[PDB]
Amino acid sequence: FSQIKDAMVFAFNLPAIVELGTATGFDFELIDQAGLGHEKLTQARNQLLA
Amino acid sequence: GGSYVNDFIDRGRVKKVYVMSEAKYRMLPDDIGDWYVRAADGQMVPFSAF
Repeated sequence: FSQIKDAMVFAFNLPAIVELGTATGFDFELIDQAGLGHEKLTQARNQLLA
Repeated sequence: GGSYVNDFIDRGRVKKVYVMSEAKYRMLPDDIGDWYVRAADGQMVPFSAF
């Protein structure tokens, strides 16, 4: 499926365990602690991803 | 007594909108007559009149 143009298509085996089956990885969350706004929050996201 | 109209956003958070008289116009009994209501005919009538 990595073939398919302009789209994300992933096949995955169920965690087949629990709520930590996708294991490893990490679930991070970026918070807006002031009234920054969506635009600025987005930019902060890009800066972090960069 | 004041009146909660609807909501508005303030730096990202939903907050209230209140409409109420400026203090000096709601401190004394006689001040009740200073408020006018529009009549169907179109002229202003004071509370003192009803």
